[PDB]
Amino acid sequence: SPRFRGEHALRRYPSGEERCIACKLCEAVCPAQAITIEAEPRADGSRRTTRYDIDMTKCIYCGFCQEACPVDAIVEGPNFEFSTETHEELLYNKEKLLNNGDKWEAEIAANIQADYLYR
Amino acid sequence: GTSVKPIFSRDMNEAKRRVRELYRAWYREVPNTVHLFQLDISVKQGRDKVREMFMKNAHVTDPRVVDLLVIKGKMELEETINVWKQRTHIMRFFHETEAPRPTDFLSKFYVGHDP
Amino acid sequence: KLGLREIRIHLCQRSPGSQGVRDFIEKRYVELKKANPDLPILIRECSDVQPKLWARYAFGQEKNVSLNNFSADQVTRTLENVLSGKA
Amino acid sequence: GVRTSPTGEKVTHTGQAYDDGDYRRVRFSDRQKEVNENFAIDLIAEQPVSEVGSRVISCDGGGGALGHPRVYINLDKETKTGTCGYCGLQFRQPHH
Amino acid sequence: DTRPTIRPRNDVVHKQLSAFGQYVAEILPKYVQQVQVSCFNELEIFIHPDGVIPVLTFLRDHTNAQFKSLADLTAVDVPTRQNRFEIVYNLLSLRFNSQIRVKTYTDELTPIESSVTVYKAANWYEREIWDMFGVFFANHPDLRRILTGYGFEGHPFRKDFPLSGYVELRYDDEVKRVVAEPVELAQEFRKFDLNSPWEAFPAYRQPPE
Amino acid sequence: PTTKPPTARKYIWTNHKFNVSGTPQQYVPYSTTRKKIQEWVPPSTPYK
Amino acid sequence: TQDTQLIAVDEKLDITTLTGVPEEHIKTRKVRIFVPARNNMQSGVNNTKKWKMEFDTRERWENPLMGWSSTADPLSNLVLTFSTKEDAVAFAEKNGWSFDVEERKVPKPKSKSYGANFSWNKRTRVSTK
Amino acid sequence: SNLIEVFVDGQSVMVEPGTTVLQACEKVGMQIPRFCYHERLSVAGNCRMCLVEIEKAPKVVAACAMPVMKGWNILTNSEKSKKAREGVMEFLLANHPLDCPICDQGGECDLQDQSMMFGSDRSRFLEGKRAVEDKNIGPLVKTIMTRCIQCTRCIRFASEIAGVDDLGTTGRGNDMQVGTYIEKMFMSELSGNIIDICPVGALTSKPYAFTARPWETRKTESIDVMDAVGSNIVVSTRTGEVMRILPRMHEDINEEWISDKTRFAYDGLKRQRLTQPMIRNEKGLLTYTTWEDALSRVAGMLQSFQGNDVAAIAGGLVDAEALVALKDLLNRVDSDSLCTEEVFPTAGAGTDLRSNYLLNTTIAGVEEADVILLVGTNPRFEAPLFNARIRKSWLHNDLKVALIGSPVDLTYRYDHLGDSPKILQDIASGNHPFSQILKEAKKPMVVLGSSALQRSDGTAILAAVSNIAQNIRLSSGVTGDWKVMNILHRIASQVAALDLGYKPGVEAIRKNPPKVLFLLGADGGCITRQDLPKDCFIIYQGHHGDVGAPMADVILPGAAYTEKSATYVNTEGRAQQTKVAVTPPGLAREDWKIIRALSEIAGMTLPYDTLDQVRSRLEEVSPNLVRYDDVEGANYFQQANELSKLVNQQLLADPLVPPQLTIKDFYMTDSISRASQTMAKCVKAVTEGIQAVEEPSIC
Ligand code: SF4
Ligand code: SF4
Ligand code: SF4
Ligand code: SF4
Ligand code: FES
Ligand SMILES: [K+]
Ligand SMILES: [Zn+2]
Repeated sequence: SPRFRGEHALRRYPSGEERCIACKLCEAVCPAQAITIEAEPRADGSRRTTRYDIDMTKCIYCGFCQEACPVDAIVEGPNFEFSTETHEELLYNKEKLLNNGDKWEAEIAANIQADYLYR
Repeated sequence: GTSVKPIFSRDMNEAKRRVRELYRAWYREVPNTVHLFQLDISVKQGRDKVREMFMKNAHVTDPRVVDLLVIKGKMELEETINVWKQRTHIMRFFHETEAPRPTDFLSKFYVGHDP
Repeated sequence: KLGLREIRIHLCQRSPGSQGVRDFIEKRYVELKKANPDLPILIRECSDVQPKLWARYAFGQEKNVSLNNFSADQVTRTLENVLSGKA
Repeated sequence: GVRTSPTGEKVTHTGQAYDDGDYRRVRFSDRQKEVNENFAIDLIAEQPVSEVGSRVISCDGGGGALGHPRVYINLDKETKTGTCGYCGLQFRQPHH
Repeated sequence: DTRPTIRPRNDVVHKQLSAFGQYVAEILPKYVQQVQVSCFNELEIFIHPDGVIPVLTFLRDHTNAQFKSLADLTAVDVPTRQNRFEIVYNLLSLRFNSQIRVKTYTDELTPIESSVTVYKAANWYEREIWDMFGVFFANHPDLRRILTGYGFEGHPFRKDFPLSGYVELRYDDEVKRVVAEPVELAQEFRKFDLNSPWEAFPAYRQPPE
Repeated sequence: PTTKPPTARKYIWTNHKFNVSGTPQQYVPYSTTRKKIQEWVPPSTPYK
Repeated sequence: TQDTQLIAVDEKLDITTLTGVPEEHIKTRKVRIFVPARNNMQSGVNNTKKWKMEFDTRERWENPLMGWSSTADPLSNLVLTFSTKEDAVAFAEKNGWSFDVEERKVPKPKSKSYGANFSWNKRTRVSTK
Repeated sequence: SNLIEVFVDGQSVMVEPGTTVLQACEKVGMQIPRFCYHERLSVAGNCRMCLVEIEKAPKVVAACAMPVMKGWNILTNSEKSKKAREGVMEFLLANHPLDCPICDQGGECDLQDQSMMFGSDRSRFLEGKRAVEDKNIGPLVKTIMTRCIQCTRCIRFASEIAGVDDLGTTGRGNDMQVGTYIEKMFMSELSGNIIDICPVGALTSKPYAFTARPWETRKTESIDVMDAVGSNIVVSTRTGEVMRILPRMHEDINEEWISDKTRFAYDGLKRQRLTQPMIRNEKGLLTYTTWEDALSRVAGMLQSFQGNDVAAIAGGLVDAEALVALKDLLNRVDSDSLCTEEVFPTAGAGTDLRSNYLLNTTIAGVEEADVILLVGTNPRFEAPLFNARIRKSWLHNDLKVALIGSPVDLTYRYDHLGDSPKILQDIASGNHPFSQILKEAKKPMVVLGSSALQRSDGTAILAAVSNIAQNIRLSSGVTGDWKVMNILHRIASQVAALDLGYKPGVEAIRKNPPKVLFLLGADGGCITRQDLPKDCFIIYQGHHGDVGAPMADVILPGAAYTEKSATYVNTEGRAQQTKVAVTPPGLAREDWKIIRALSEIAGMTLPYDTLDQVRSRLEEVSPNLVRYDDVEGANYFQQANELSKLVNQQLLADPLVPPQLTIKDFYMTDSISRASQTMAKCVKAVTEGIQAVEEPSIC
């Protein structure tokens, strides 16, 4: 279904700028506390995350982060095919989340276009 | 205030009695739990651990507290006797994997910030 | 050397148990410091303290002497005996 | 833009780059340091400065409800370009 | 209607439960201390510990009371009050279908008499409290530890007990077994500071002093 | 997708990648933050 | 009136050995009680109306993986609430933690009048509203 | 007496006539939601959230400024009161911009909390909102003026508290904008406090700008050490890292404000730091090493030399516990040159009497004084909180403030007697007219700063001021209990050191040069290598090695004031405690633990081993330094006056000039300040001009 909750990913605006303004709402929401953010005033100024890591082994795949996000920055992509071999492989990083949002992007855009009215 | 309700024991003497046959049971137990659980512990170094644990709570003077330790040791005794406990839990009292901890202030200063 | 290096006085604020020493330093202190200007007579006055006297001589040894309800002449004597023993 | 470290590692958009000794680089041998090339710092700079002619301008980030919350930036200061804090598009008066 | 969001108010059940509360207060004045019915039609009876067996029996046996079902049994640790632990008995009626709650208090050491006989369901629930709060129960048939791991210590639901516990366990090849080690987290629990400093409900304001 | 062209944009990958776990192209976690409290550089001039 | 074979027990409770706290956590750790000062960024008050106890902060090192905040003491993010400081100190002694006491600081009530914003001779006259 | 009975929604309370309604409600516990009234600021009745219903009254009245009358049951929870609150907030929250995820006030916004408690749950604003262009007013305060609610708290803080009347309002109607019109540079010593008076994120902290959402940071109480005031503060630390410092309420030390120097000083902790022990290599460079060899070298050459050849100069930010530990360690070799950077004239009583070196009348005592004499100080930068207290007493209690010395501008209209110190003895003579004022004032005041004592003729200045105090004390105008003598210090860890018996100043070292100088936090640089003889084991402890560290043989890293758990003393003598917020960086330990371990390695082991024992030992040394948060009553002034009064040491004609003369030098004082970068940013902001430090506040 278009609501399927899977691998977390960090989307970005059509201009290419990342949507995350590091409000840390998702960190204050995650019941498993799998999300960690450090913010900073960027060189341009926009308050992006110096660190944004989701501990997938702590994550319980609830979709609370996306519904908490006020800019639809964090989302859960339709991918479930990320069974890994090492525990460190599961512990994601900001760059890994950005790559996830840049690989599963047409998917997430199409699903959001078909689901934003419900939510 | 000072007046309180007992659990079983009325005075230090009777609780002192209860710990007596608790140590009785532990003594008569240690060898055949070494035998049954295939312990790597030896008989003497089994008994002295019981003695040191009994001496650990030497400071206790309130009666009700003594009934509490004696009934908790009673639960320990049941857990051990009918093999509900497991060999790892029996070893848990003996701190093997736990590295030795320094005691002097100088070593504490060398290691890190800790009182 | 062993001569006393500093003399510390701990007198209570208002309690009568430390009254006498309070009178002592009230009148019998200025000339006492004039006699030994080099010597640190410290007066670390505080509240609800029993009137006590520390004496640090040398090498880090200290001597303890109470002044509980000590009269002005009596505290004068308990200072003079220590000060005279410049060793 | 992504640049190489003196050791050879690819610096990140945050500026992270493990130093010379930095024993925590064995993690990357026989592997790779995953870095995203689409830097958000520069992918917003080349966007054109909108020349909408009004005193105060609304911005939702495009896509309506799919964008960021609607903010009213002020196109008042003549010496700089107003920008929405969420998205980052630079809005400016059409040279008054 | 005018109040489509606010929950419906059922005053008839409230008055009827209050009448039964006065009933039970009059019947057993020896152990009952304070009976009150909540706004959402749930009555609670605060009794002295010595009434754990009597009051329950009166609630289990009396023709006009007729409560034979132990819905649950629970302790609620609160370190502030002098006797920190408070035990709640939840009873449900069949002939007169309704839910009643009786609440008693005890500290760490003062034992509270074990129901079991009044409600044989209490037994396992009973064990939980002893294994989870330290509240020992007098002459309980078998008050052994029930939930926690073997050879455990403390009573985790005590509010002073840390969230992460004290000791974990893991494989050790040096001894070829699972061993217990003092706690060393890989990432510490961040304790968020919620509960905004602005008063929420004026109705439940604590009186000053 | 032939009948439903996905909305194209610059940042989307032009080549799908399977899960790279196992092969040396796998991902390894690492702190993506700058440095904490920074060390004081000793002087280079002589002691005197 | 409450006959249950009552016994005078003068010495204070020693539930320490019952609590299961390890020896160095019951000995070394020092806990302080206090009324938490309100966040000066806020004018709300109902957070300094309780007695909270908290323990001395311990080592906080960064793990090699992401520089997280791994710690060792479990009794670090543990704070206990109490209505009055007497209950808190009783809990502290009966548990056996070395305790420190800070008195409940409260705002002094100051005389405030809008008529002070204006004056004929007093310095308190304002210059702008 | 005059207490009038006033009901609040029922139950009645006893209320002083003239009390506002909101204070009467606070007497019970229920609080009016407000945005315009601050307890320590003037009232304006502006937010209109203070509206409440008076029983049998047609229209609601503003509880912020309403003299309560007889009876007058305050219906706090009345339906009309709730409706008034709802409407007033709907008006407040109409043009408020959608920045909650992007605004740092998020989670502790006040406005958000009132919306949660007393506010609607939906917006009927169908029109466009208002946007206001940002006005930069510093590298210290982030400015997003579209979020402002015109509560006028910043303006009133600028006028009364800070005294710099530059923050105002412009225009009218909905286009009214609060700012500075001119692109002016608001650089007072109390500017940062506007961050904590602004209910909304209109004004925020630039150095901390969006570093942590404040619902995560743990809060640990402690004491500021940047100043001798010892302002109570709270360190907000997340994930083992210091983010910011907020003021704590004390009402006797700092009210609820702190100086910008105190506030924005955490960044110094993250800069140049000492973490691992260092020793001089074969070429003379300090190379990193383990602890063992460092304590071994220290122990060896401490064992080699005894007597006066071993010294120790305590710095400015040191702790009392390590002061005791170092003094005791240096005592076991009979070394008695325990010096400190700040100099106090020891001629006469010296450090023997608490009355000599103390703000005897306490900080609060200045709120009832009549006339105050400042002996050549700059309290706007020497002690910002003390000057704030002086300003508030000048405002409300019409204090007549006069000073002798440098004509530094001091917010209020100070009466500049002059600059020459000669005037001092004239005041003692009484020929100067101001003397009569001191006689006529029922609570006269004279205070001489530590900086003016530093000079070169401090003994003469102290003697003259003591003679002045004695001359006015014999008059019956001053009550028996009212203290007059007052000495204001600047270094935080000076009075405590002087309490322990450390010889003030460094003259002892210069008299007979030592060989094993134990620089403990010493960073002023009063004693350099040239003054010392050849082959001196200068051992520099501390945290921020910038002056002492370059000239050293073995470096012993220490803990900063936010990492230890030691005690400090304010200028009035009250001994406060700083709790541990974040662990010391790297391998650095506490300052007393390292001294005790050094002693144990060297052989002369100290008796105390944990914090409680060293506190008990310090109690043995001085019984006031353990009694926390209460001024130990200091007296015995007259005998101290008769004690010195022997030397003449004729006063030099040099005008009194405090080392700090303009806000530019208020920032760069200690090692922590020098390490900081934001301190340098604001310094360069002050120096050249306005257009140098503009930091974009929108992002
Ligand atoms: S689904 Fe997302 S927000 Fe929820 S716990 Fe997992 S990572 Fe956190
Ligand atoms: S909720 Fe969204 S915008 Fe806020 S920190 Fe999380 S990902 Fe970023
Ligand atoms: S200050 Fe304004 S933007 Fe910031 S949280 Fe409050 S209401 Fe939201
Ligand atoms: S800028 Fe802040 S303090 Fe000043 S009036 Fe606006 S909201 Fe109030
Ligand atoms: S308090 Fe009523 S408007 Fe400020
Ligand atoms: K603010
Ligand atoms: Zn935008």
